[PDB]
Amino acid sequence: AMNYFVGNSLGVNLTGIEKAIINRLNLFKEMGRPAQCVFLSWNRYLYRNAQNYITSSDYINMYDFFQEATYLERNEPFDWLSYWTDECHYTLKHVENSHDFRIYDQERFLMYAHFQDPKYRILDYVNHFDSQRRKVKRDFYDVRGFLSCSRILVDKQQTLCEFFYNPEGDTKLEKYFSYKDGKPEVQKIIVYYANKQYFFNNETELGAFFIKQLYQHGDLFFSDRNVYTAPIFNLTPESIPVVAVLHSTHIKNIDALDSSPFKNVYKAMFENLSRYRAIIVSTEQQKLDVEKRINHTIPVVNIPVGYSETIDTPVQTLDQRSVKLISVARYSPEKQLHQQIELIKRLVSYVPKIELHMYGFGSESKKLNELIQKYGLENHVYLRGFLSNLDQEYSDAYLSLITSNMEGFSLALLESLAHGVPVISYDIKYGPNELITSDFNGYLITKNDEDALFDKVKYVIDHPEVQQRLSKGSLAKAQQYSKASLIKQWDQFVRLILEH
Amino acid sequence: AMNYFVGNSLGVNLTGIEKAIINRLNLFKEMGRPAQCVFLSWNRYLYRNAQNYITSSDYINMYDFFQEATYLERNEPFDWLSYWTDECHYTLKHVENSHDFRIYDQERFLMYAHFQDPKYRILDYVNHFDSQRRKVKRDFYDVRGFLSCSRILVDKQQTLCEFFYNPEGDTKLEKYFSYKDGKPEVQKIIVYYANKQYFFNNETELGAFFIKQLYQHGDLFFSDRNVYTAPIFNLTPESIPVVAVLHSTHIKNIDALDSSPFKNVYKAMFENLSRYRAIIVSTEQQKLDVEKRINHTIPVVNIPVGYSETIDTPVQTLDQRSVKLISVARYSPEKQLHQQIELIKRLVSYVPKIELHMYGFGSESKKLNELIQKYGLENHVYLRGFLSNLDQEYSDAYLSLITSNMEGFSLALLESLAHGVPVISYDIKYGPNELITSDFNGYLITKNDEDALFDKVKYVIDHPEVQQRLSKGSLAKAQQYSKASLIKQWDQFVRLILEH
Amino acid sequence: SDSDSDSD
Amino acid sequence: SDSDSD
Ligand SMILES: O=c1ccn([C@@H]2O[C@H](COP(=O)(O)OP(=O)(O)O)[C@@H](O)[C@H]2O)c(=O)[nH]1
Ligand SMILES: O=c1ccn([C@@H]2O[C@H](COP(=O)(O)OP(=O)(O)O)[C@@H](O)[C@H]2O)c(=O)[nH]1
Ligand SMILES: CC(=O)N[C@@H]1[C@@H](O)[C@H](O)[C@@H](CO)O[C@H]1O
Ligand SMILES: CC(=O)N[C@@H]1[C@@H](O)[C@H](O)[C@@H](CO)O[C@H]1O
Ligand SMILES: *[C@H]1O[C@H](CO)[C@@H](O)[C@H](O)[C@H]1NC(C)=O
Ligand SMILES: *[C@H]1O[C@H](CO)[C@@H](O)[C@H](O)[C@H]1NC(C)=O
Ligand SMILES: *[C@H]1O[C@H](CO)[C@@H](O)[C@H](O)[C@H]1NC(C)=O
Repeated sequence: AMNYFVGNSLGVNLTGIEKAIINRLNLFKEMGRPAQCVFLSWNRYLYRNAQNYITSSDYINMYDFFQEATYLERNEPFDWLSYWTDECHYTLKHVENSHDFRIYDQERFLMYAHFQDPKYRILDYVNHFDSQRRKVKRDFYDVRGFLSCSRILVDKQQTLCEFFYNPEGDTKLEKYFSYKDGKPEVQKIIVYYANKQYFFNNETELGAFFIKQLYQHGDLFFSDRNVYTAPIFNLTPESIPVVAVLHSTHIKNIDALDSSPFKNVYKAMFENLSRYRAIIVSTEQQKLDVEKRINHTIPVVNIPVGYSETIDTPVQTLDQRSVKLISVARYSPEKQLHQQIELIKRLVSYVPKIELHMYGFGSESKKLNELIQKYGLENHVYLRGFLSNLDQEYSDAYLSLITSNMEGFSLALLESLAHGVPVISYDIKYGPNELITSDFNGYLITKNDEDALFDKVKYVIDHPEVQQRLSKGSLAKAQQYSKASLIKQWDQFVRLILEH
Repeated sequence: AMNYFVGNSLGVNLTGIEKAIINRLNLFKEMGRPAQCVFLSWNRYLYRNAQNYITSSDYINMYDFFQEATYLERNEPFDWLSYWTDECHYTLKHVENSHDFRIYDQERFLMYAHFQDPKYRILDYVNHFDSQRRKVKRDFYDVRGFLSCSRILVDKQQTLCEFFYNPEGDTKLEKYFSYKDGKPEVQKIIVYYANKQYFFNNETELGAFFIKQLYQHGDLFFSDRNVYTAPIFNLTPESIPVVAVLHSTHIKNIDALDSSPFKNVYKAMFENLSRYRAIIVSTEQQKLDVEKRINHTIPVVNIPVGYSETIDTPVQTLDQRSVKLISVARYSPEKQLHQQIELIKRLVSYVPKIELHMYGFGSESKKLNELIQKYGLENHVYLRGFLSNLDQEYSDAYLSLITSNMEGFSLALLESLAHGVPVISYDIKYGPNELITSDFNGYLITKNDEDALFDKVKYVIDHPEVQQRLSKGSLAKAQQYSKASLIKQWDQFVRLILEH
Repeated sequence: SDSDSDSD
Repeated sequence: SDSDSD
């Protein structure tokens, strides 16, 4: 009996929800229960993106499954440059400041090739052109080596249709697209499977078909990216058990618990609640709010998405002459990282040695860099990018900041406490209120009170005896979220969630 | 060493040029020299059309070649209807007055299937539709069973690209199209062959690649459909020998030998004369006209495209009650068949038991029918359509008429003589005056002199003893075009044409 | 009718 | 052309 956790994909940089799924696989692994991640969307880099966190046996990707590459490993690395010049007798012009080549034969421009790496061992894509230099086709290579998809283009490099191969070059899926409000949308899918040909109108229906091939009597599904996974489970028979896992606040205006509409990402889930065995949310308070709001139609339970282990890296080895503040947060607007650059702008007047290190990725990267540059803070505020392992960055961190206006839990908050780093955070739903006890492991601050935020941060900098105190309190709070107590809650859940 | 007679395709009704090619294939067979016809254009009904005249080993088609379908025969028919209902659990809804079904999956519309026969043995095409009832793909089946080509459609059923399969379903060629003056034209072709990937800009370059793969040292090519084959041979190396064969007058206005431009269908050939080992025409006079015009740049030789056997079917079993005149010619303007209908109008008042039977097909058939009604000649002039065997129709024919203004030889003229049917023909370039000796086996008449036409045809009607004499002269002249006579010329030509 | 666009 | 890459 297999436990399947169903999300969308794993990016090159892990999101919160993807980390929660990996956390859960590791907890099931340690208690001995079978679990696999299930990934729905086409991602020819998945095998690479998974490598730091899980093994090729711990996940099934739906396109891998129909493409006959599920559990397939990296290939013998193949030298495309040499094949094209030595075997094909093409001529290559390298493009400046890239891993790209233009490809000519017979005084014609044939192809544009883009590699992932500088040793040109990972071919990424190849564009093909006709006699007039229209880009008629794009070939997309899986990082394991095989050609994964060919996209046919119409008019202004618009996506008309895509073909998906097994590693031998047999076609296994076809997708046909139409543009609606400037974006391409699937209108038809053809899948060649089990010696038959199957027809679908969209990726939800293909999803549902995939789930039904995976399922054996006794398996259990967790629906973790609900804007895609719930529409899929809504098309599968009720005899397949599934649990809905919320990862964020559930309503649009969190201040109208009773009347605010459900977020768009959770609507299909809430509009078909009786399909689901239960809802799992991270925090106590969200349990109480969701159960009242759905009038107890199905069970609601709280299991934190994050846990603490004991740390085998240094903890609180501080540089005494400089203060290091940290933010572990996406470069995205609801994190409101601009407020922390403003906080630093004020603080440098009193702490000449202060630094703020912002670990993340996202869209606000440019605006935030331009804000730091407009204030001359380039020597005090660093956008460090995404690090896959933050362990050494916590070692000398004095404080963590959270200026977000909505959270489901905040894994970063629990990671900070587990590494001894007190946290100062706006008192927002959900997470901070349960993880921070003011004056014990940090401080809770009224949402968007930049004035109070400065005062409490400065007080802790002014008083390193406090910061030590809250650091011991931090390791204490984190111990309540131990690997062991989460296993207990998970094991009890899986033992009771099926009917008997 | 193999001899290759390169045309373009084979239709339902055998044309002149196609019969010239098949005649030549039969002559090389009779003398023991290997010979095959080469067809260029994509035609998934070609194995049907050819079955009546040659065998499957007597020809190579280019698309069959790269689709690995050369020398493949029919499969035993697949019961698609039964596979769709019993194995796929689709629902079929017959389209009334058609061999067509609409195909549904549980009330969802997927496919429109058109069979060729009313027995549903020969699937012709299948259209695929998306969730909005767009026609995104058309599957075209070869009459032999397999799926030959899929066409991807965009906007208003415009062709965007085509994929061509071997009989196993592997893709072997890809064509990409752009629209120019409202018609699709090839802008790129990708061929998968000999484990490599080849790129072309148009069908002519693909043709030239095909000629190169066919060639083995000592082979000889004959270019018979020069509007397509000359451009192809212009892109092949001079080391591949090719003879150009003209089948019509060579210039747009035959009365201006020195000055008229070459017909469009020969331009590309005459502009690259030094590519060709020789030019072959059918008649003496055209040899001398052409060798002058090209200033003797390459050899010009005459070998008639037609030959006679002796006939085992009956000859000159005439009805003593009526006069049967015949015309054996396309219903096409240069044959000027309206003039023979005028002739009958004038003769019917003098010899009322007359009949004119016109065998052929073409665009003029409506004007010719309207002309017959205008004159009230429905009882006397019979548009008989195209008959694939004429032997019985010549048995009771008194006289054959030719009113054409332009011929290369006229296979129908020699065929008439060989059945002992004397001929009255305008004296035009090229053929009639080499095939008819006035007062021996017919009469020649100044071009478009319709009075002289009436006079001489009346003369032969008045003198059945003359018609008997001209009949026997016809069997005699036909002997000068015997199979043995033609073999003797082809053998000498093939022995001398290659370099040494 | 619109259903005639399904053929050819 | 810059439309060559993506
Ligand atoms: O440089 C970084 C920045 C962030 N993270 C991780 O990204 C996740 C984000 O967690 P959170 O619950 O805060 O997710 P979010 O609220 O951003 O969706 C955390 O596990 C971080 O450890 C990381 O590994 N490296
Ligand atoms: O009902 C018909 C009419 C014509 N033909 C054939 O079509 C050919 C016409 O060739 P020809 O050179 O006479 O004229 P072209 O069409 O080449 O100008 C001849 O061989 C005829 O035997 C035929 O088989 N059946
Ligand atoms: C913006 C937001 O709410 N972030 C939540 C985060 O708090 C939570 O820890 C993570 C894993 O459950 O999922 C994210 O969606
Ligand atoms: C209209 C015309 O020119 N007809 C010729 C015909 O005389 C000749 O017998 C045949 C085969 O050579 O080719 C045709 O094109
Ligand atoms: C024909 O197709 C049209 C849509 O184009 C649809 O409305 C109609 O129901 C169809 N009729 C039949 C006979 O299938
Ligand atoms: C297509 O074919 C079907 C069946 O013969 C017919 O109903 C329909 O009108 C045709 N439409 C055309 C002319 O394309
Ligand atoms: C594609 O890449 C090249 C650099 O390798 C760049 O010049 C061009 O602008 C890029 N086009 C895009 C981003 O579409």
